[PDB]
Amino acid sequence: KRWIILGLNK
Amino acid sequence: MIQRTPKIQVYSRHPAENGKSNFLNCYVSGFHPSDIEVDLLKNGERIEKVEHSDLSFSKDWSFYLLYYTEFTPTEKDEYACRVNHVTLSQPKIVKWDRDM
Amino acid sequence: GSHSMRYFHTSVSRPGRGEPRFITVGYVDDTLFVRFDSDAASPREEPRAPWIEQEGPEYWDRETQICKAKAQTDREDLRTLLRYYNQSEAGSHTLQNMYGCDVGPDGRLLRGYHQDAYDGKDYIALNEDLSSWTAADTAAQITQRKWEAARVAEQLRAYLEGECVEWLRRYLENGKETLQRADPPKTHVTHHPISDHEATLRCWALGFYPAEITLTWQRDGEDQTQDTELVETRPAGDRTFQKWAAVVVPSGEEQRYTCHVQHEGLPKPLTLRWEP
Amino acid sequence: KITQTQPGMFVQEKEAVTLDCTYDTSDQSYGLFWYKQPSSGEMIFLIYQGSYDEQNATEGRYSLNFQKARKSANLVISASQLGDSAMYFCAMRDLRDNFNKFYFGSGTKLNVKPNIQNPDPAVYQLRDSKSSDKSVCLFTDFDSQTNVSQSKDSDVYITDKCVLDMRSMDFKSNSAVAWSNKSDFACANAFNNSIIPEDTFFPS
Amino acid sequence: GVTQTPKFQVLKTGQSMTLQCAQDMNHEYMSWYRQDPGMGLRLIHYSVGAGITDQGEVPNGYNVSRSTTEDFPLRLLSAAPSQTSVYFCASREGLGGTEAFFGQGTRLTVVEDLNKVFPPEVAVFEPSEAEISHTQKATLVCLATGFYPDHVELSWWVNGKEVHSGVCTDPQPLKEQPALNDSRYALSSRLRVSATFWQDPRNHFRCQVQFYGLSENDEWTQDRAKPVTQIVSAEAWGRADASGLVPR
Repeated sequence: KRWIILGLNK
Repeated sequence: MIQRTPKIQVYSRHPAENGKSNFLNCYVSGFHPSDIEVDLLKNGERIEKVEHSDLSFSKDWSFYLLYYTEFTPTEKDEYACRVNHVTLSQPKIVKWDRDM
Repeated sequence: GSHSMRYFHTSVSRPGRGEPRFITVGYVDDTLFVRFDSDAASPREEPRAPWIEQEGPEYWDRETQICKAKAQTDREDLRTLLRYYNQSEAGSHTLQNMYGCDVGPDGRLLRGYHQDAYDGKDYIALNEDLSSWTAADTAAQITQRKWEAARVAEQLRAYLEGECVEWLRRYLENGKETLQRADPPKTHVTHHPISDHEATLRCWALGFYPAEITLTWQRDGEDQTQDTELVETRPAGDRTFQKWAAVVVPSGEEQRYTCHVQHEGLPKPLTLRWEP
Repeated sequence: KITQTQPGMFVQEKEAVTLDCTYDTSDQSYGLFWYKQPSSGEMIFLIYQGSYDEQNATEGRYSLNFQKARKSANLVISASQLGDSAMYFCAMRDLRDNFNKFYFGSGTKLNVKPNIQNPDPAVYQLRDSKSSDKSVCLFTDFDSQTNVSQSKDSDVYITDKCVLDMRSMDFKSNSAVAWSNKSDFACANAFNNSIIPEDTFFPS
Repeated sequence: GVTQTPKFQVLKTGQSMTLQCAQDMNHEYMSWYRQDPGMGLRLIHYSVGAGITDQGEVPNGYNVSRSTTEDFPLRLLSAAPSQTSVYFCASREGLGGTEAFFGQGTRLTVVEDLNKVFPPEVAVFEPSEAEISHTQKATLVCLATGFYPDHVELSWWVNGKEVHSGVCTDPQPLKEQPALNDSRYALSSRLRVSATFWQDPRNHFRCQVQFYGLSENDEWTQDRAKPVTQIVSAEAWGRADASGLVPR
């Protein structure tokens, strides 16, 4: 089960 | 740019038995960057139907791939793995040796 | 015992040859179970181990979306990182990310991970804290500020502590018969004469799972470590692994050397000798 | 899908106001956004909430009462100011399209009413400063609970009530302006359409 | 952050135009929306990076380009009445970004015939003596009338400085003939000062209406002055007393 959120840009 | 030259091992899935269908593997690891050229050779000729695993990597970020293809080994037939990489001047050939 | 879930991500830019190749894979322990390749004809997150196949279409659609999203995040990040490092759009570069969790036999979080690398080098890493960042350089420090501001660690920490653990548990349960079955190595010793003076003793371990294993040579039952050649554990291609360990010993002294094999799948450690 | 049920909300200045929003998403990952659009038409980002953020977002006087279970994402504006009168958009992006599109709600017009300390309803006539015989009617100083209806007669123009704020004195007052090309048009009838205070001052 | 231009635009049917949008935020993602009543915000085109553009929900009639990450110009090759709308350029760090900053907006009006374009006439109406006497306050009213399209910015200037305190301007202009989308508009504004500030002939009150109309290049086929973007003002000076004599 993968993780994800908005706004993770480097 | 970090560069790490690939380690190479060539071996069969199962203990090699002449006349017995098996799988010839070429494990390339510890390399960087990821772009790499890997062929399995039968008697120095490129084996057409070779599959490889999905690019993955180890804790030190270095990459590994398993190349493999169905094969029936014989006393006479020689198999090898030819690997080219940016860290390599010349494509590197590792001969399959049943004892390693 | 202890178990792990890991997601690995690699984006490789290929300027003048299209857009970045993105490849991600999911492991439980040493078992590949999901994959996504931006180069696949019609890219989906695909199962790669049977027990994951029960998951419903909502699961596969979502995992596919997240991978696609990661792919895109990566494309943007490669662009950004060119600016951070003042590099040319002409060079090919690698973004790598790994994350996941370790659970103890109790099934509670032992350790969580989230780490990025740029061009084979540490870039930014979630600390063991699961609460703070370690930036490898000045560029990554910029990323750190962005991520501190967004309170990313907080949410990542909740993921590592919740879903990661919980889904790992559920995978472990669904894949009980395989993920939780340790397959012992078939072992044997080969003898390879170098010359009249010396021989190689090679202790083999085959068809084992998980990959973790200890192979050691002893001489008269005493440590033979810095004298042992260990090849990297290698995949057989059927989810089990192989390794060998080797000593060069004086011809006629082979019988002083014992190979020792420890592995989850062995009730008790093995002692092997060459059959002289 | 974003539902703002309130086409308009009113609030007494200094009071707090909650602007309702509900969103429809199947995805577990999304972001809720509020934007403010003042009269001049710009889109001012106010606040963002991630579906996985356990804290409720806060940005100055804006707070987002994010109820994942109720599927609501109400904007709360503390200590309403006259400058808050504007359109408020609830918006969302979700995983289904990789967070591509903003989905905006219909929006809610926030009307911040001034606290009128001393109403002094009156309709004044103003004259053009130029050598013209053109004139204007100014209904001013009424409380926030009287309303200006536009004319039902097409040749008389009447603006909606407007609040001005003389800041140095912290003084606020409502006005509405009315003018006509017509000739029978006197200020004494200008706002007949509106129900105006009985004591509304009509100077001589 | 996002500099979108122009803020206002009237276009003759069939004319081209490029809405401009630049961001100084090193944003990878840029997009164009149009805002239309009942239609919410519709995506037109977007660009996830330099050299990449894709079609939104309503790409037709528009083309975009992404030569650099900084700019995302929106192009209307052939203006149509349907394309009358309010356009927003939006940018953000990435596809999955949360820093979603919209531009000031471009309010676009597509007209069949430019002969409908009229600049405002501006008048200032002096404070009633009755108000001055009754409230010790003085309300000036500015009236901008006869204009089309809705593209005005109204400002008060007191002694040469833009003023905001005491100013109230109608939120939206009011149509002189509301049922016709071709009708001209009127706008009012009030500026309230103290009577005693008004009773000073030295105090200068100017109402200024910046109107956005035709450009230099637009064809103009009428005898009346070409209604180009221009400022139109009306002013008034304080009324000193009978009587002297600026009050202390």
